[PDB]
Amino acid sequence: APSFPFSRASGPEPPAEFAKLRATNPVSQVKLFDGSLAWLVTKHKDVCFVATSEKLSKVRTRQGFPELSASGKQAAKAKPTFVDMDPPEHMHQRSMVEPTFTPEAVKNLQPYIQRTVDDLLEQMKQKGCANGPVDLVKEFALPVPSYIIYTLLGVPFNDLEYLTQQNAIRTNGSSTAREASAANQELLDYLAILVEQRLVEPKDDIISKLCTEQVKPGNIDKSDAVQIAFLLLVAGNATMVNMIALGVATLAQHPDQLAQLKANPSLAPQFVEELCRYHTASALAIKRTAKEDVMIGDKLVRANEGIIASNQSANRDEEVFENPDEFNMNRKWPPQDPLGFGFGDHRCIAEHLAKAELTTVFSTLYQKFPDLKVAVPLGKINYTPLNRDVGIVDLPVIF
Ligand code: HEM
Repeated sequence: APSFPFSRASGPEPPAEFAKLRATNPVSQVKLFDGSLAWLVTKHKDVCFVATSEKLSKVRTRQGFPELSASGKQAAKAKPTFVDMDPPEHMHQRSMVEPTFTPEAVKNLQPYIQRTVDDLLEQMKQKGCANGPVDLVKEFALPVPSYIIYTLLGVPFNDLEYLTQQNAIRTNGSSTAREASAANQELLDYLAILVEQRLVEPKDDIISKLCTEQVKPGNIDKSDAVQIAFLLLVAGNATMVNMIALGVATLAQHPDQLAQLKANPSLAPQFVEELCRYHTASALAIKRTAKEDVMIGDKLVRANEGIIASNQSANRDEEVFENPDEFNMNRKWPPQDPLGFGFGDHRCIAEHLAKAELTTVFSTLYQKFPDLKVAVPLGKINYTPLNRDVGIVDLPVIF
């Protein structure tokens, strides 16, 4: 069995292994860092099955759970939040924070999302690029999602820049382990103060709702409120940053589609749909252990065996998505959902928010900056390391 995770074939490409597995070995065993095994599931139909089967568990205290790194094994010791829960605990906790993220809530947030994007673009414009390129990541792709989720959580405006920087340190490839861990605990300590404050004087934010609706009645404790808030911050932010950067790069890669998007910003939703399929920037989250034997395709997954269901591979499944390796914002979509946000009850809580952020970016960026260009050759883009999820570290631009 080959070692997993696999490395991407090149900066912007999926691992090469998946297409071969879909063709000849769609349910197969891989070897994890600890020498254990796990079943890797590569076809769309089977990924959806894994994501929804009640015979499979997300609880990380089950032997067989496919931890992919030493750090993941460590992390599984803590008290879980809803990301790692099964029913009925899962929705009991997730429903505490769902309201902000519903389709209707996100539609009503659109003016705020637009204003946030607009303001960050105007700052660019004012900073300019007269002395040479600026980094679209630092100036734009990072602060857009960060400012939004911090604001929704309850962070006041004057603390956004510093906290945006500190959360980036958690995941920056250049951070040492000490720097990343110190930033993690710094953010937790910060959120703990905000919970104390909002318990005394609630405001218009997610932490206040946790405090009033869950902490005060005794349904959760203050520490639980901190960890739920922290999950909402860290689960998606680095993925959002990467998706923005990858979208800009992809448009540059495919000039005629950029021309189409400038000419018609109403194409932004379908651009974003294609982006979230083609660049599956969170590919390692659909993991389970079997609670009892389960058949998947021509394989038997025995009780206490682990499963990794690749939504990245599902999103390139030729049986579902015709010409899957073509980026086509005018794609004729099938009935089956793309899986950029997962599937089933655990499907990304923030899918509607994330798509609204991305649609706002891609309907606005090239109206603001019709001459935006990546300022290095596309083949020189600095992608995330190939043994990680797809992403872009920095992206020099002019405009
Ligand atoms: C384009 C950006 C994003 C992508 C592609 C993405 C993708 C995903 C994926 C693949 C999962 C796993 C779902 C499953 O288990 O089937 C997930 C879960 C989750 N995401 Fe996102 N995410 C994004 C942005 C966000 C944002 C902005 C937030 C928070 C504000 C967020 C919060 C979460 C949470 C809390 C979960 C766990 C849900 C659960 O297990 O019940 N995500 N996301």
